[PDB]
Amino acid sequence: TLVKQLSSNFGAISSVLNDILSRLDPPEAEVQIDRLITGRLQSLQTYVTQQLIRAAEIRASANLAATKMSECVLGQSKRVDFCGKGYHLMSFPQSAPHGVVFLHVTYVPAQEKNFTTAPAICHDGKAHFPREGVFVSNGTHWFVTQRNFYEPQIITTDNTFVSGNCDVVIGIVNNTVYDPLQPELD
Amino acid sequence: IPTNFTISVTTEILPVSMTKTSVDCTMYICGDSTECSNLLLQYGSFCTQLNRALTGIAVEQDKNTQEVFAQVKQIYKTPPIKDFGGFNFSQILPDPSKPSKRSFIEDLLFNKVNGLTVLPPLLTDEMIAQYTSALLAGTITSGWTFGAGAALQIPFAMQMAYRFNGIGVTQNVLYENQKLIANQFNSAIGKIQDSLSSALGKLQDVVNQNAQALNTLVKQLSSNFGAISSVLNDILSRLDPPEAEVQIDRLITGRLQSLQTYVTQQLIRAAEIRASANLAATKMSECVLGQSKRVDFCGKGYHLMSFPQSAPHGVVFLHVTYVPAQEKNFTTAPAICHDGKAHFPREGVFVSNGTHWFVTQRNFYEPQIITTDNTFVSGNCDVVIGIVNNTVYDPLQPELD
Amino acid sequence: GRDIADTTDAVRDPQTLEILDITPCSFGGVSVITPGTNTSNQVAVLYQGVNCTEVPNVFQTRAGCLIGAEHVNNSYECDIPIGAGICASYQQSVIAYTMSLGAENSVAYSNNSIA
Ligand SMILES: *[C@@H]1O[C@H](CO)[C@@H](O[C@@H]2O[C@H](CO)[C@@H](O)[C@H](O)[C@H]2NC(C)=O)[C@H](O)[C@H]1NC(C)=O
Ligand SMILES: *[C@@H]1O[C@H](CO)[C@@H](O[C@@H]2O[C@H](CO)[C@@H](O)[C@H](O)[C@H]2NC(C)=O)[C@H](O)[C@H]1NC(C)=O
Ligand SMILES: *[C@@H]1O[C@H](CO)[C@@H](O[C@@H]2O[C@H](CO)[C@@H](O)[C@H](O)[C@H]2NC(C)=O)[C@H](O)[C@H]1NC(C)=O
Ligand SMILES: *[C@@H]1O[C@H](CO)[C@@H](O)[C@H](O)[C@H]1NC(C)=O
Ligand SMILES: *[C@@H]1O[C@H](CO)[C@@H](O)[C@H](O)[C@H]1NC(C)=O
Ligand SMILES: *[C@@H]1O[C@H](CO)[C@@H](O)[C@H](O)[C@H]1NC(C)=O
Ligand SMILES: *[C@@H]1O[C@H](CO)[C@@H](O)[C@H](O)[C@H]1NC(C)=O
Ligand SMILES: *[C@@H]1O[C@H](CO)[C@@H](O)[C@H](O)[C@H]1NC(C)=O
Ligand SMILES: *[C@@H]1O[C@H](CO)[C@@H](O)[C@H](O)[C@H]1NC(C)=O
Ligand SMILES: *[C@@H]1O[C@H](CO)[C@@H](O)[C@H](O)[C@H]1NC(C)=O
Ligand SMILES: *[C@@H]1O[C@H](CO)[C@@H](O)[C@H](O)[C@H]1NC(C)=O
Ligand SMILES: *[C@@H]1O[C@H](CO)[C@@H](O)[C@H](O)[C@H]1NC(C)=O
Ligand SMILES: *[C@@H]1O[C@H](CO)[C@@H](O)[C@H](O)[C@H]1NC(C)=O
Ligand SMILES: *[C@@H]1O[C@H](CO)[C@@H](O)[C@H](O)[C@H]1NC(C)=O
Repeated sequence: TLVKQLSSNFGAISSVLNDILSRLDPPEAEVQIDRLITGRLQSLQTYVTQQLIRAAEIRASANLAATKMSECVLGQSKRVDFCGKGYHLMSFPQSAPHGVVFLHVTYVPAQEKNFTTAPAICHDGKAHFPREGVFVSNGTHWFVTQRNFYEPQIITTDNTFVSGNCDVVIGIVNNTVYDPLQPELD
Repeated sequence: IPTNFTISVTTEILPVSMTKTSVDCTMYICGDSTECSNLLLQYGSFCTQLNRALTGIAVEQDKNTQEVFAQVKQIYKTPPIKDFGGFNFSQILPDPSKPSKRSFIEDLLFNKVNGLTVLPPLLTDEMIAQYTSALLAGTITSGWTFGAGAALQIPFAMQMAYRFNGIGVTQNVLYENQKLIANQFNSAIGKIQDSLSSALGKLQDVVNQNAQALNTLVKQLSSNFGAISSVLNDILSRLDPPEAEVQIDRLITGRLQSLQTYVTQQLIRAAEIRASANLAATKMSECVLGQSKRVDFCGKGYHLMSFPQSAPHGVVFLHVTYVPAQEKNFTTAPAICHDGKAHFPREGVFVSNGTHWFVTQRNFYEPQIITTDNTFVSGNCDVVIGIVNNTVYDPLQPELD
Repeated sequence: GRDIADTTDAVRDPQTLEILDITPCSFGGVSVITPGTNTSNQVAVLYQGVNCTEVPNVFQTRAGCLIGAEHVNNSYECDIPIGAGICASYQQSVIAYTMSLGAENSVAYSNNSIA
């Protein structure tokens, strides 16, 4: 567009300086030269302004790309939906013409299942809470498993901690907690 | 050490998009005259260039809205039974009685705020309300699991226990204070409801700026710019073409300058609107679909969860945070010296009430007896600066004896 | 007479002395909705902001008058955006519909169950 704007009159009699010079005397010629100069100056200024406005957006995109290089490639990020979709594991950069490509590796769970759950287990007038995980039941028995993957385990005093009585907690369920020290003692 | 807590709910308002306007370059400068159009055809591609800039600005607003509000794969519905453990979500959940499914707070928010053409948005207000309702129902029913894949159900109290764990407080603190926490949340939501009906200035500023720019553009059509008159029909009726051209040229120059100034300032405004929309999309991803550890990003305090509500040309976030209260003085030590060896706390701090020594968690006062189960040994008592003398209990010995 | 922008909104007739309001004639843009050139050579035309009567299947939207597309009362995912919740697709002729936000799902929430 900038190059093509060089064939416009902008009100003058011609778009060629040499034709204006040949077909007119100097005092009248300068009047047309001024019109051409004004038009071409306006075209240049428009080009420069739009170039600045575009460079600002390019800078913002480059800043985002630099932050992503710092936080997805040189570390593991906990920011949600910043480094791919899912639970971020690691990223690999690639170089593209005037750009960069990030390959994000994430962890997606699958194949979920129904379970029954309780907040605490009441045993011997004491309330037990899971140290790290959740209480689940398959219908007849109770286990404790980690939250993001199903691996049931027997409820003992090594998976739980005691805090208070059974009267306060809403939804406490009766069950048994196995003490590993007693069988070895006896 | 704090001995009590407070539940705080606060609001944040972010503009997302603005009005989509278009101007025909030829109609503004000339109107319906052929002579002016023929004279204007000698200036190049200014009119084509100005129309394309405005078209790009208009197209960007739909992307702005889509990036913020379309973040759920499916439209989740809340269950008919509202058994959420004592927590009450009614001013933020939709009501079918209103013809639009906007919630109460959304209704309060919506009640407050020549070649010219205004274009309608691609998404209507009902669709945006449906997006917000789907996000909020997903958050209530499945926690943060629907952000990273399929929605997995969980009771709300257990989700709040997970969120208390996420800020360094144990689960029994939540489970032994559930009614008080529910009451505090309900009171805070009610306070927001009262404060809104009795704010949204950032959304009105954009409307005022756009309207004022359009008014200036329209009013600049009554300037002579050196011609005998500002009305083109009078010039064409009173003068012959050779004498009319010298005035029409001045009118064309002035009107071109006016349109170019308007378009440039419109582009500069659109850039800022885009930056604000990007920030809003980041907040939607990180505060509503997860729990953020960044300080002062989602509210003021320790972030628990956030709820989005749609506003006219904007979005409102309600941030729920944890604020400790009612602190108390204690005396502390780095380690304990017992049997010539130094003990350190596993996940707590040693405190003293003046006569006895206990171990407690850092964000809540809950003293306990110092045993070998909650401490670990490293070295001897000579190296540490500030170690104190005390006894450490061994649970196995009394049971064995 | 003059408006806020100082234009001749109203005039008085000289011969009979009556006041006649002056309102501009209709104008607007013209947009063409097309599939690929390989796919077909038929198009739909949208007159933006123009009532359908003023135009010299006809379907009226909030964006304007749509000519050449039949309205179907089903909902699909958006293909070509028209505006105000209306999209267009080629399914053979061009059809216009109301876009759907997505599939509807109800989570099996309970105070006892976990997944
Ligand atoms: C819940 O899990 C428990 C533990 O695996 C199941 O109990 C076992 O069931 C198998 C199946 O016949 C028996 O061979 C084992 O002897 C059982 N173990 C014990 C300790 O009794 C139980 O059947 C599961 N419940 C359901 C409904 O599937
Ligand atoms: C922690 O703070 C809460 C809220 O201030 C206290 O609960 C209130 O306590 C007062 C004083 O007994 C009662 O009159 C109120 O009815 C309680 N509830 C509310 C909603 O105000 C709570 O007692 C504090 N905890 C401790 C240990 O003092
Ligand atoms: C500091 O904590 C100790 C331990 O709880 C307090 O000592 C107890 O005081 C109560 C009466 O106030 C007695 O019934 C307990 O038997 C005491 N416990 C022991 C182990 O002796 C003590 O009062 C607290 N305050 C101060 C100032 O020492
Ligand atoms: C959990 O049980 C509900 C009961 O209707 C069922 O619809 C849902 O699919 C189950 N979740 C699974 C199988 O992951
Ligand atoms: C679930 O709700 C039922 C019905 O109100 C109630 O009987 C039961 O105790 C509740 N369980 C929990 C864990 O809240
Ligand atoms: C648990 O056991 C206690 C006594 O052992 C009893 O009072 C209580 O009702 C039991 N809980 C349930 C849910 O049956
Ligand atoms: C929630 O609060 C409203 C008052 O704002 C009340 O009318 C409603 O009954 C409450 N919800 C429940 C389940 O009681
Ligand atoms: C703690 O000690 C400081 C300094 O003596 C005193 O100002 C303050 O009132 C005391 N109590 C609390 C709760 O900070
Ligand atoms: C704290 O500083 C005082 C000096 O005022 C000193 O006597 C004391 O030993 C210091 N505390 C410890 C644990 O060293
Ligand atoms: C702590 O006990 C040891 C061993 O009895 C003793 O040598 C040391 O002086 C005691 N510390 C203080 C501050 O008295
Ligand atoms: C002439 O104009 C006057 C207005 O001054 C009007 O009252 C009258 O009817 C007109 N006569 C004719 C014949 O048009
Ligand atoms: C037009 O569509 C056909 C689909 O059958 C495709 O094969 C063809 O490549 C398309 N045209 C061009 C130029 O790609
Ligand atoms: C078109 O004109 C009819 C007749 O007055 C009117 O009912 C209709 O509302 C108009 N169209 C629009 C979009 O307003
Ligand atoms: C539009 O809805 C009406 C409802 O009566 C129905 O009869 C009509 O078939 C629908 N349109 C199409 C194209 O099916």
